[PDB]
Amino acid sequence: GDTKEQRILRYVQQNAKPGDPQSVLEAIDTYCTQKEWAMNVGDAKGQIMDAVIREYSPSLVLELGAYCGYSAVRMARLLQPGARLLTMEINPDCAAITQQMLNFAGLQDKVTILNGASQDLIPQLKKKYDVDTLDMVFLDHWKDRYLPDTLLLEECGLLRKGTVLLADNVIVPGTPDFLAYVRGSSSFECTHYSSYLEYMKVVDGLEKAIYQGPS
Ligand SMILES: Cc1nc(C)c(-c2cc(C(C)(C)c3ccccc3)n[nH]2)s1
Ligand SMILES: [Cl-]
Ligand code: NA
Repeated sequence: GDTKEQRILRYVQQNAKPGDPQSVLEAIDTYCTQKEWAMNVGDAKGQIMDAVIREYSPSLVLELGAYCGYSAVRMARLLQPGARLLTMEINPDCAAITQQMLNFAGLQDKVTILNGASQDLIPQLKKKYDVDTLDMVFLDHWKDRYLPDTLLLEECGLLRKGTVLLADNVIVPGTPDFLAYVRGSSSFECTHYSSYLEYMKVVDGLEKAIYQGPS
């Protein structure tokens, strides 16, 4: 049958313009509002994501949790030429949706999709994907994995001083221990950004944590 994710791709291909990442974002935002999917990203968190990318102008971005490719499109559209986005997706069929989504948008070149679990792929980045350090990390995958994958990104030495970690949904459904760690650690300087979830009528937020070097 035709899945929820395929319906989303299908709508984009009908109503967006190929090679125009912004129209892809509008179309997705428009569909999610029409079908009322509680998809965490909208213009609220989108503006903050855009701002974060603009301020720090990352050469290399790691995303955890590609899903349909909304976040990847939004971020990659602001990347400089020669900059890269690496997005990790554990679900093969989502990975394929994301691919097609990035390809429609004309961003297939900037973005590399890796299928597998974060804790398996992260330790391969330096050797297999010629990564030195990362400039930015967007966490949007399984919430119980935020804290262990942050610690794994430290252990592996993928963070340098000034590397930005940006984590969505830290309040809803919540990543309480992840927060406590980065806010408590001197290795991270932290800022909280608020986003009201108007479908659920409750406050959520993003956490931005800038790695300071090791303790
Ligand atoms: C240990 C993990 N590594 C990665 C890269 C993970 C991941 C999570 C996700 C979403 C789409 C959010 C997901 C996937 C399946 C069920 C629910 C939600 N995609 N990728 S989980
Ligand atoms: Cl998505
Ligand atoms: Na801190």
